[PDB]
Amino acid sequence: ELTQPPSVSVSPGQTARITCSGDTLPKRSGYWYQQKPDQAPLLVINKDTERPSGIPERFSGSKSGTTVTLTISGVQAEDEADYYCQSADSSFTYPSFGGGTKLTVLGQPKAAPSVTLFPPSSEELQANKATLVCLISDFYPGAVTVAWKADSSPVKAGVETTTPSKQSNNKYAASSYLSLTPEQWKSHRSYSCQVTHEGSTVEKTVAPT
Amino acid sequence: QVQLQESGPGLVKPSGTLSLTCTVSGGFISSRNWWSWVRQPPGKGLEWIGEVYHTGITNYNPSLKSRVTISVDKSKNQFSLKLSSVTAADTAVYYCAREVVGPTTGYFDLWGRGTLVTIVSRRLPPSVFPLAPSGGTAALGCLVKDYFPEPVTVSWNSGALTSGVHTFPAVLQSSGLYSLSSVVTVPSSSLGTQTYICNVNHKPSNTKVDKKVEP
Ligand SMILES: CCC(=O)N(c1ccccc1)C1CCN(CCc2ccccc2)CC1
Repeated sequence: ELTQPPSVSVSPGQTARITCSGDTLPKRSGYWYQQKPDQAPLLVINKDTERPSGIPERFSGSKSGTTVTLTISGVQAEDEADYYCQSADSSFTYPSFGGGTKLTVLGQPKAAPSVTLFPPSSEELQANKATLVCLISDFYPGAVTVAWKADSSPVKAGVETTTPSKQSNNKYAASSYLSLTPEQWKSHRSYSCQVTHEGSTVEKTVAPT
Repeated sequence: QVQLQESGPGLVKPSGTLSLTCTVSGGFISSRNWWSWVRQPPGKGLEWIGEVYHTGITNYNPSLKSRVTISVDKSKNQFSLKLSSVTAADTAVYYCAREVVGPTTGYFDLWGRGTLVTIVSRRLPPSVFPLAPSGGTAALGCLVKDYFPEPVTVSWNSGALTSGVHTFPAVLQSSGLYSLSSVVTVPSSSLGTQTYICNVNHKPSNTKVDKKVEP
């Protein structure tokens, strides 16, 4: 078994150290892979200390007996990824993998969310259902609160909100769904999605056609 | 350079058999390397399934060994995986990979792109609803409501529209069903004359819909 920490976080330009520990590393060596979302792993360090030719110079490896370490100097945003160490068992019958280390790169600039609010489609209403969809994008940090209002009274039931998730451009996205009956939808003058982020609020409103 | 590409069914019934093939191009199956399959359940770590040498010698993860078959076919320059008696724990992205194996050490030096295989037991087809869209820019979209299991794919205008497309992560509702939305931001000026169609495909329930989104 290989042991690596589940997470490491570093600020841009700093040095990241990811360790891997296991009794097989002296004889079977360690190999490091980087893996980004929707991609296969990529070997970044071969046989403890060798850097493959296409890998940037800021990646290096070290060995310390039953521990091996991947070091990334001058970390860049593009280095955020999962990192896996790999060895083999003591009988050299099968590979072993560590659990993976997510490297998070801190210090992105704050960014206020954009908000789009959609009313129920006519197709949905004909199915005797109603959903309002509040889409929240391009914010940082990755914490937001959503509040729904019927006219100006708070709505709590029927709300489903995702936990924010990182987009391709390293800002976060979230979505919130309000389920209503068509009778609720038509009865009120409007509905609103209020998105709060770091103490500032953005509100969108929709109304029956 | 050698390239690897997985192929095979992306959906398997419970207790059925997963079957995948890796086509090797650019090089021969016959070589000093070993050929292997590695899988990764969504959000989890890597798990090695097994390896095969071009002569046919095999060696499997002992936690799977009763259910795995790996074979090689030099006439087609391919190697294959069969995994029998599947359950939900077998849902994963499956990679084929090339191993460099020395007398005392081994590692992986080449990987396919990976293919998701889902073991589908219960399933529910989504409803797909248009999210209808002045000057400036305009948002329009598609709501893919109440499907199970993951995943759904969304494209727009058959893949021709890519810029300004944001397909949001799905929400897992208290109902135990998924919903997701895909939104594209377009010039308000293109609305009167550009047709926008969201292409939704939920393969577990064979829901394949191209939904026109109109003002
Ligand atoms: C004399 C037999 C022999 O040598 N083997 C063997 C054992 C049982 C059945 C068939 C063959 C080897 C076992 C180990 N694998 C490599 C494991 C690996 C892969 C990737 C990275 C790290 C380690 C190579 C073949």
